Amino acid sequence: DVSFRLSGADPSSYGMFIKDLRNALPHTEKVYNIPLLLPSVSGAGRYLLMHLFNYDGNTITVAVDVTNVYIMGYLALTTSYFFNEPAADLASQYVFRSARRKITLPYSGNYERLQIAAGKPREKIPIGLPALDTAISTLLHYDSTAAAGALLVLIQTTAEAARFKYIEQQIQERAYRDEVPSSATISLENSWSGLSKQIQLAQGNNGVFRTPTVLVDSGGNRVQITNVTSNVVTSNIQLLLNTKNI
Ligand SMILES: *[C@@H]1O[C@H](CO)[C@@H](O[C@@H]2O[C@H](CO)[C@@H](O)[C@H](O)[C@H]2NC(C)=O)[C@H](O)[C@H]1NC(C)=O
Ligand SMILES: O[C@@H]1[C@H](O)[C@H](O)CO[C@H]1O
Repeated sequence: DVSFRLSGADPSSYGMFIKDLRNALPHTEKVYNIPLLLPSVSGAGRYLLMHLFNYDGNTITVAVDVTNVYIMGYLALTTSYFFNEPAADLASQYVFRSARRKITLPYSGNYERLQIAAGKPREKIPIGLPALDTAISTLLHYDSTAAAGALLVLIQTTAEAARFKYIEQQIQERAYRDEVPSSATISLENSWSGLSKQIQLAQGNNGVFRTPTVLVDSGGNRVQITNVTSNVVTSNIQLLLNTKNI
């Protein structure tokens, strides 16, 4: 399992958490020195448990599928909650089975359905360590509309930061003051599967993407990533989605 406490959190302890989260994900190979997540894991071992504690010390446990870093559901006190999607229903066969009751959220876990549920795109929802403390708190008691925005904060501040060093840094910059994600952050999130695929296709193709990936950079400008020598590949991405899952 991995854990993160908001009480006394700072950029250093958040970075220790994101490092523990990356290191908990199994891999057998690296591709261009980036860990390649597994095609598949059977049974309970598919799910990592992330114990998150709000500033008051209240806790939820979040289940994350280790092949794709997708959050499947969470336990808060004696109730489990899962997204309304078959991968999550599958996860509910393995994790939090000792919950006294199980609620299926009224949406799946993808960004488009979550933003519809929340009533706002994630361009407009501040993220940071304080937003994550709020998100944990929100999830402690069921409210499906509030939970969709809490989950948009939770996914970005845990999974997306694990995938991209730039997003980990953005959150560290927001340790004591939330701010909406930069356009670059949103771009990276939206590009993780595409980048993961092109980095794998570049093995076999002399380091060159079969298809260029368009990203927004730190200055707000749209740029084309065409091969492994790009800073996004050498310095930023930390985990690749296996092409078997794309
Ligand atoms: C591989 O990617 C690099 C970019 O990371 C390409 O070089 C850049 O692209 C043009 C010049 O052709 C300029 O806009 C950039 O400033 C270049 N940057 C650097 C650091 O060289 C390069 O052309 C690509 N190579 C292949 C074979 O696609
Ligand atoms: O399917 C994707 C994954 O859950 C991502 O990590 C967050 O949002 C969804 O669109």
